[PDB]
Amino acid sequence: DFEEIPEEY
Amino acid sequence: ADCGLRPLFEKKSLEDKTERELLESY
Amino acid sequence: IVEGSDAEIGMSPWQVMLFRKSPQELLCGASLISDRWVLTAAHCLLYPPWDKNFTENDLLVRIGKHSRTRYERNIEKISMLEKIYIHPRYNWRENLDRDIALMKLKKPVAFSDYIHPVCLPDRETAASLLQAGYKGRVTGWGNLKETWTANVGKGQPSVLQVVNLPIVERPVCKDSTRIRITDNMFCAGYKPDEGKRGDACEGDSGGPFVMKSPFNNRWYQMGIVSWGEGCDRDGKYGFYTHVFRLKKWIQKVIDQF
Ligand SMILES: N=C(N)N1CCC[C@H](C(=O)NC[C@@H]2CCCN2C(=O)[C@H](CO)NS(=O)(=O)c2ccc3ccccc3c2)C1
Repeated sequence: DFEEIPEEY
Repeated sequence: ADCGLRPLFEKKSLEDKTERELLESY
Repeated sequence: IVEGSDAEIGMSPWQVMLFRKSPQELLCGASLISDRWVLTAAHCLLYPPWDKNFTENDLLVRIGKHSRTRYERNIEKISMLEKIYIHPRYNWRENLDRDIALMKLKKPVAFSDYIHPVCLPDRETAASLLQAGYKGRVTGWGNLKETWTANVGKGQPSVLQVVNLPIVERPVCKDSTRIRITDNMFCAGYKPDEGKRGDACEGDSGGPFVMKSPFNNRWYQMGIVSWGEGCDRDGKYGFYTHVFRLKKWIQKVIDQF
């Protein structure tokens, strides 16, 4: 249950 | 900065909640 | 970790998290030694018996974190790896000897109050500090209890956990296990009748084992989380990779790549 990593990364 | 010197503690002259447990063990 | 305590903000500015891209999960812990270099355990990236093998872009490096799970924007920094360097004599086959890897970040992380490197030891420091009885500190985001079966214990923590462990004498360490110890790994933990306790556990592999130089106030990474039998078990100790013993190799990679 990890927060969504900023898709640019 | 140079390794091992923490900005929020050492560079501020503040010790953490248990570093004293370490230095004390020596 | 195990029998640990919530870390304070910026208490371990070198702590690094190893994060898997897909699925997104915590793989191991690591450490920042410079602006483009991170130190971890080799078995964190390679372990043939469990078909574990991650290439450069199978993972990310999250620096400056405190919360295990959240995305701390404006604090943490996520890097991408240019190259992974595993010790060429690393023994995954029998005892995890020389359990150490190095990772080259595509771009140098910037330093802040939450991101700062740790020091590597030198002869005089390794010599003076790595004496049994001396206490070092190990940090991580791993399980708060043994995994072994279906058991209770506050799963994983929401925040990074710190536990100050004492260094154990060699004859003791080697008598505690059937694995073949090697001068490239030390063991730390409290003995049965000492009363106190604590141990790294699953999810902390690769994590720093640091010490504070009373001769100059600098923190030095004496070890890296490698292996253990259970977690916080009586008569058992956690084994850590001997950085100093491997400092010559660490230097070759960095002074070439
Ligand atoms: N259990 C604890 N407290 N851990 C914390 C410290 C890091 C440990 C780690 O997993 N390391 C990866 C290695 C390689 C694969 C298995 N393993 C282990 O340390 C497991 C972890 O539960 N232990 S073991 O008892 O079965 C064990 C002990 C020593 C080992 C040495 C070489 C190869 C496999 C080993 C396996 C896990």
